[PDB]
Amino acid sequence: DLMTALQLVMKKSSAHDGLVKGLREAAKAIEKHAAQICVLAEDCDQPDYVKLVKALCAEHNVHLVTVPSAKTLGEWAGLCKIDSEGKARKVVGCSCVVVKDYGEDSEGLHIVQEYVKS
RNA sequence: GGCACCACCAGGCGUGGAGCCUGCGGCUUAAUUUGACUCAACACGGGGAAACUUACCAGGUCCAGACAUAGCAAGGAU
Ligand SMILES: [K+]
Ligand SMILES: [K+]
Ligand SMILES: [Mg+2]
Ligand SMILES: [Mg+2]
Ligand SMILES: [Mg+2]
Ligand SMILES: [Mg+2]
Repeated sequence: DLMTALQLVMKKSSAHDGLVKGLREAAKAIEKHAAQICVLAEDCDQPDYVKLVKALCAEHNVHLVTVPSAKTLGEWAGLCKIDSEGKARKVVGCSCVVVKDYGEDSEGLHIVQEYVKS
């Protein structure tokens, strides 16, 4: 009902557009004062990656959600083809999905917004 | 046996001779793009081309290769 189940709000955000995926863009999505959430994937090897993104998110004030399995981070962020119902997706691995603008369908967003508050 | 000035007769104006214009052949050319050769090809392609036309020659670009499949890929395909 929270955290993991809140991939749906980001489904709606991807539908309505607003997922600024990837670090190169993540940063830009931040400094452009348009970042709202910043799911991350601890699977990333390069420590400077996580240090730098946390530094940028600390510079502004938006949010940081951690989630494991960067492959699943690619899955949630649309970094894949829907394929069949079983979804044999050749998934691309993501490590930052800035929800610039954010899906405006609300719902779980409010609940994750609570987790966002804390 | 007929018919017809795209035949002749009686003629008129001509062309064929000259200069030039233009089309065709040939030659030359990097290419001198090419179709058409008795009437029924040859100022014909409505073709009087500076560029475009343009099909030719010498070069330079670009993809305006949908779609399907498989890969590469947000630590970036492009
Ligand atoms: K004459
Ligand atoms: K003629
Ligand atoms: Mg006569
Ligand atoms: Mg003459
Ligand atoms: Mg020309
Ligand atoms: Mg030319």
